[PDB]
Order: sequence, then structure tokens, then C-alpha cells
Amino acid sequence: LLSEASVNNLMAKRKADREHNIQPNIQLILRAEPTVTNILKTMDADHSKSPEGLLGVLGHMLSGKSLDLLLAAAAATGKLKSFARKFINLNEFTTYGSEESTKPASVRALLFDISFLMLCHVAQTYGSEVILSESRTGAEVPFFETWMQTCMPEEGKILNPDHPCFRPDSTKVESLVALLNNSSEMKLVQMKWHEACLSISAAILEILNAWENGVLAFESIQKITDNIKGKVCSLAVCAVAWLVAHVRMLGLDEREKSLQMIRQLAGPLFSENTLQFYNERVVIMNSILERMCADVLQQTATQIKFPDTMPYWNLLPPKRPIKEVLTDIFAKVLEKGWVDSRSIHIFDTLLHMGGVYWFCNNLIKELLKETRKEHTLRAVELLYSIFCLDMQQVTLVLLGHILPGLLTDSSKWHSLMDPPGTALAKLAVWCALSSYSSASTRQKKRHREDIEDYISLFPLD
Amino acid sequence: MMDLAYVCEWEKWSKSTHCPSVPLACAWSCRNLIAFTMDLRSDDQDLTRMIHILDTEHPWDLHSIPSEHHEAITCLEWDQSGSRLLSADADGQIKCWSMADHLANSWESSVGSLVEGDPIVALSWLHNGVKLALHVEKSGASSFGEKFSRVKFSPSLTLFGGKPMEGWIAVTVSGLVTVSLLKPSGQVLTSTESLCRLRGRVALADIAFTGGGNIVVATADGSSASPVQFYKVCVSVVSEKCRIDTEILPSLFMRCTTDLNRKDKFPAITHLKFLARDMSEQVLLCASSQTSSIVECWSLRKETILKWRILSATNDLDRV
Repeated sequence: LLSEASVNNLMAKRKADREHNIQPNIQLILRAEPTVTNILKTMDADHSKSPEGLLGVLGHMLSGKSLDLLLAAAAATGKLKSFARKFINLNEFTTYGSEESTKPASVRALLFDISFLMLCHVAQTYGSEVILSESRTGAEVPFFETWMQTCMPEEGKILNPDHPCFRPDSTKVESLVALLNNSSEMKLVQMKWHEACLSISAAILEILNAWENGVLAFESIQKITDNIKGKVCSLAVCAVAWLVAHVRMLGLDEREKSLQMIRQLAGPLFSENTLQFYNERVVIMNSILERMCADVLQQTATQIKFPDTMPYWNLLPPKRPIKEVLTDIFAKVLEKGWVDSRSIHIFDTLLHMGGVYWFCNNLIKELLKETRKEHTLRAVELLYSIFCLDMQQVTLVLLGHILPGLLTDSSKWHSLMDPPGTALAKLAVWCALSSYSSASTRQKKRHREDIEDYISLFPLD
Repeated sequence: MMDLAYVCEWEKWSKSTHCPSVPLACAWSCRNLIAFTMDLRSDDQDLTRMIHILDTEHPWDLHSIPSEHHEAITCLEWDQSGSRLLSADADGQIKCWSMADHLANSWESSVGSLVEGDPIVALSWLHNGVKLALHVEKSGASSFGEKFSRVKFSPSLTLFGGKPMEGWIAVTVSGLVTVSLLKPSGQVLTSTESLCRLRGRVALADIAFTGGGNIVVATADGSSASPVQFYKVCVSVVSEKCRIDTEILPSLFMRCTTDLNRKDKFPAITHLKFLARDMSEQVLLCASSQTSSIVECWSLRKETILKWRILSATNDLDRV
């Protein structure tokens, strides 16, 4: 894009200005991205279906923030969609399993485990829609996408575990709850990961039934919960997940007893069963279990201490009305002269949960404090982006009930004056054209269920 | 046999148009006093917020009350007697309408309550504990004691004797509840508290008493994916204020969705109520789509200790 002729004198001036072993992430990204591209290419063939070279590569490429090096690059370049697309079929390959001896099947188990760890942070950081393809032909559906819609309780979304998908069978979970009582598994040469994962959700229901019954030895249960974290801790995560689901409809007085298993499931690490690369796997699943169980830990005031990567989560007051804490951030952002990425997630749950007709009514009356045109125009320019967060709805609710509500009475247009009337008229015409031309997953979520009779509201005279 | 009495109609008053219409509610006194309203939108807002009182012998000399409100009235109820009123609406603005000087066309209300930034999803009065039983089987009993005898429900929170206290409670649209009780003196005690840690949208709710001065409430978010939680009210005035303890009842999920045939039909809840006031073991729950409606009755009979169960349903329904 730029010629090198204007580069050289700029180099001279830059050295003049700058004249007046801590490796930065700049070059780290710079030679990370060739590695990102060639790994993204070779996972299509799975190292020509030879897992020993892949195991060596993932052993060498497992330094500090190695997964983050590819996640940031693929999200930045927009190729994270292919990153999620290809590992879905890799999980299709590795959940069923072929005939192997104990160590190639252990490598297959770690193929099931690592790629699970490579994608759960994508779900808990970059959202859920980046994983889902939303188009799969036939009944040969991936296991990971059925897991995707049913496993994790989010901060704004809770599972509804009464579904028949949550309870596939009851004869298999008897074998699941019986084989855990005996000894170590020694069975993963062909065990059908997908069939075990869904049966774990009711095997742990049987476990909590036997625990509340008290007819079993508790140290045997300790042996059980230390057995499931020995070699493959993915089944431990599956045991955590539906326990987290089953917490929710239980009352707060009825929740801490099951946590005795949960605190045993992901407490201190378990030694003497390391296949390979085990210490870092516990650390990388701790961040997954932190956010997946956050909506329980805010309710159940308990500690599990899994081991920060916790950027935007729940700094709100618990009982204060949201009016005053909603209003005061806008003035501080205006006086900053710029908007903070911290406040972007702060306003997000607000505009999620309250209801937009209330939010517009709060801000419109606060628009009527101004006499300086630049001072109100900054607020109008900020409100342009704030309304562009849901432009498709504010282009219909500003013109729908606000503008009729700005003219119905007589004295109410006394506020409509030279700074604010002109500023609001410019604000409307910025949004109107953009809606004629035609930004979050949560906006897609909240726009699904609601239906409204627009003719009943507006019969077009 | 069904009879139609009359229709009393103002001249140049009908055909409301060019306005989003609102569902309306009606109220009736212990006496023969209908309290009603209508949405008009005729160059003023108070016509929607207008109160009409009609004495039962002369439907023309109507008593008119211009109840000024910032939001339109949603639920209208009287007192158990014919002395007090309520015009429920969003963000408080609730008064207490007492009768004025034993006329037929005179009211006043100098007291009330208000809550800021929180619409109200359910509301009810307090309880008196006086009730008798009607026996049509005792037509030939030839005594008023036989045909009419008290069942003696427990009066709610009898302080300074057997007199139950006077007041009302309400559940707001968010995770918040309010209580206001009139003293034996002229003062009023009002309290407001978060109902639990979970503060959230509540599309529908209902409030019903139990024997002993406690109150069971219902919830309905409207997201069609949440459990229908139930909560209990523990009245306790600790020497300056009524500190209320809250706890979660054994709740229920919803039917006509686990059959897996069609589950996103009737996508939003439209009706959630108890069968009758002062009792909370029988729930009407109706979901209406743009075409029809489906209604379910749930019963709190003990087998969980508090489990709800289906009763009956008719052949077909329209939008109720």
C-alpha cells in the first residue's frame, strides 16, 4: 500500500525522535501467524492421519499462551470460523474411535481432550455462534454441536435439563454408575465417547442419589472421584456439567451437599496417571470450569479453587435500582472525550435485561438539560453509536412511540429548541438512512421469541 | 336461562381509533357498584385513565372520577367491603379511595403509595378470616344456623386481640416486593425488599393467602425456558418494620413441550393466576398464540412435597 521511497526519510526522522530479553508480542504474533496457517492447513489431513507427529508438534508448541497466539490471529483475520468448522469433524472422527492398543488409544483420547480444550475457551470468550455451523446435512450430526447447545450454563442463559436429550436412556447409566465403583477404566481402546458423555449426566444423578441415601462408603466415592480425574479428566468435566445443571432447580438449602462431589471433582490435581502433558491440561480446564460454573458460584456462596482470563463479568450491585448506575456512566464517558471498552460490557447486560422502551425514556428526559450546542452534540454522537448497538429496533421505536410522544401535548415541545431539536433531528436522520441501507449474539437471542401486532399499534390511518 | 338486561351508551363517545388499544379490567364493590374504564384517545390521556361508577338502578347519572396517572390502569379491584379501591398501574401511583359523606356520586383519596422505576406484576389486600358455608342441601333446615355456619379460616396476623391487621402487598415486575399496612392509628407502615437474589423480568404473577397469615406467590418470566418459581411470605414486624423472610417452594416446569412434537407453539405465556383469591394450590396457566390458546390447571396435592399436576382441558379455544 505504501512505497518505500517515503519510508526511508520517515525512518531517519523516527530514529532522530527515538534518540531523544523482554520480547514483545509484536514479532511473537508475526512469526506465530505462519505457524497458525500451516497448523490450520495440516489439521485438515490430521498429519496424514498420523498422530505421533501431531503429538510431538503439540508438545513443542505448548508454551505460555500458545493457544491464545492462534485464537487472536484467527479471530483477527476472521478465519476462526474455519478453525471451529474443521475441529468439529475432527471431533466426529475422534469420538467414535477405531481399533488401537493402549497408547494409540491414549493419543486418540488426548485428541478428544485437547481439541475440546482448544474450543471451550472460544465458546466462553468469543461467543457461541462462532462454533456452530448451523447447517449439517442428514442424521449424522456432530457430537460437539449437540454438546454445544446443552452443556454450558451461561451467565444470561441457564439450561432447561428436563429435555429428552438430557435423558436418553436409563439402562446404560446403570452400567456407567456400576463400572465407576470397581477400579480404573482400562477400556478406552473402544469406548464411544459420545455415548459415555450423555450417560454421565444421569450416572451422576444416580451418584447423588446414592450419596444422599448414604448407603455407600464415602471413601469409595472418594476413590471414584479421584479415578475419573486420573487419565482423562473430560469425563470429570461431564460429571461437573450436569451437576451444575441440577444445582439450579434445587433450592439454596439443597445445593451445598452435592458440591462435596464437585469440590472433589476439580480440586487438587491427581498424579501417577500422566499419559503426557497433564499439568497444563488441568490449568487450561480450570479456566473453562471457572466460567461454566460461575452462575452457580454467584448463587451458591462456596469455593472450589480450581487452580485470570476473567475480563468482563458481574461487577453490578445486587440490590440497587439500575437507574442511577445506568445514568452516571454516560456523563463520565462524555467528560473522558472517548468511550471505554470496559463500559461496553457494562452497558451490555443493562440493555439486555431492562427493556428498551424504558431505556429510551430515561435518556430522553436527560437530553433536556443542555444549552450548549457542542455539549449536547457530543452526547448525541455518543448516543448514535449506543443506538447503533440495536439500530434495527431504535429506527422503529424512535419513530414509533417517541416522536408521537414528543408532540402530543402542547408544552412538551418547549424542550424542542435550537440545540436539542436540531441535534435530535440530525440523530434521527443518521439512523434512518442507515436502516434504509440495512452487532452481538445477544441481540440475536433477544429478538427471537417476541411477537408484536404492529397493525394494532399503528393501523396506518 | 340467560337474559340480557340493557346497554347504556353515551352519544358521540364510541369508536376509539388511531391508538394502540389496551386490554381492560373491571371491578365491583360489596354493594351493587360497578367500577369500570375504557380506552378512548380523544385529545387527552385521562380518558383512558378515567373511572366510571354506575349505581344499579339509574345507569344514566354516572359518577365520574378523573384519576390522573402517568401510565394506564391495568388491574382494577375494590375492597372486600365497599369502602376502599385500588387502580393498579405501572411505577406505583396507587391510592386509597374512601367513600365521601354517604352520597352516591362523591369520592376522595388523599393517601397512597408509589414505587419508582418498577412496574407491578401482582397485588392483593390483607385477610379478615371471616367466612361462612352455604348449604343448598339444607334448604329444608328451617334455621339460619344450619344453612349458614362459619368455617372459621384463620385471620391474618391478629395483633392486639383477634382483629386481623389491615393492609396490602404487591410483587413488582422486577425482583422486588412491597408491603403497606395501615395501623390501628392513622399512620401507615410501608416496606420494600428484594424477593430473592435473582432480580428479573416477571411477565405474570399471582398472590394468595394461606392459613396462618402467610402468603404464597407465583412467578412467570415469559421466556418459555425458565422454571415457574414459588415463594413464601413470612410476616414479622421486628419492633420498627416488617422484616419478611423469603424462601423457595418446590416449583414446577411446564407441559406440552417435552412431547417433542411441537414445543415452540404458543410461544409466550399470557395468563397465570390462582383459581381463587386467598388460596394457592390450584393454578390456571394459559398460553395464547396469534391463533388459539391452551389452558392448564395445576394442583399442589402432596404425592416432591409440593408437586403440581394437570386436571383437565376442553376441546378447542380461541384467543382469550
